Amino acid sequence: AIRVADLLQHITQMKCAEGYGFKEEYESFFEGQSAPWDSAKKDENRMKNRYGNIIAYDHSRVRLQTIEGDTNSDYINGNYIDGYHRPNHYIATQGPMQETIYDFWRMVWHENTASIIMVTNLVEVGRVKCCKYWPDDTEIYKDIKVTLIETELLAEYVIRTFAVEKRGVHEIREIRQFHFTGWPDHGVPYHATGLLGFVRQVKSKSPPSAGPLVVHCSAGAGRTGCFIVIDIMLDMAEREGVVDIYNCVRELRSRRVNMVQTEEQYVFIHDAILEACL
Repeated sequence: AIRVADLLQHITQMKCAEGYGFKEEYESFFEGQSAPWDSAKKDENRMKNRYGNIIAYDHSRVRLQTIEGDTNSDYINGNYIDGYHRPNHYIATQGPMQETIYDFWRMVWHENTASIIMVTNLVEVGRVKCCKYWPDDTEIYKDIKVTLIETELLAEYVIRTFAVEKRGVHEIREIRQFHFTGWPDHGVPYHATGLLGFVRQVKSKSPPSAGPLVVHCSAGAGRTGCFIVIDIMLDMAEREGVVDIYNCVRELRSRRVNMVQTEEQYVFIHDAILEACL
């Protein structure tokens, strides 16, 4: 643990010798499958996984209500992750695929999620990273109707507000998608400033009474892990004057494969929390 006051010295020493401290620390994490994922690797679930190597662990996967007469329809490539002092405060997932747009929305509904965090652009370096799973006006995904109700554009992100409805349920829920568009085509942001501003918008706007925050990038590990770690750590820093980033990542990794996918992402988390604390 690092007192937020020794944070700069800590980060600085870790950067010495081209970041030997960080390089070695990051290498201490376990890369790859560290737990069973029998359901994720089922052939019948193969088309629900974006990246075959970034799939959902059994012990923490988010289960779906089996769609009547459909075995295996209880799977979504997503995992629960604890918040500062809130169990299962987040769901780390992959960017929906056309085949999984419905599974995504029904999960959002069933989990009573109010905020969707998207930290990837639709196409990067020529590659499609996530399908457009939301409508520009309105769209009915089987029994879930989604209506775009507002769009707010800011420097490095856009906030899309939706009026979401389920058939036969006399209710209209406001669900906001916080789309961070400021993450570079390569590497990590040059200034953590924008993502920090994005985090506070999510924290401030998110109803303390709703279900877990659904976070996703493309695979649902790197930038998803960055947002989540930064979010939890600001909570700890606030309530304790201490940050424990290493153990936070280690813990997220027990929940889902390779959270915080690169060492550069790992160092960025430190820069962001340091800036926030300064």
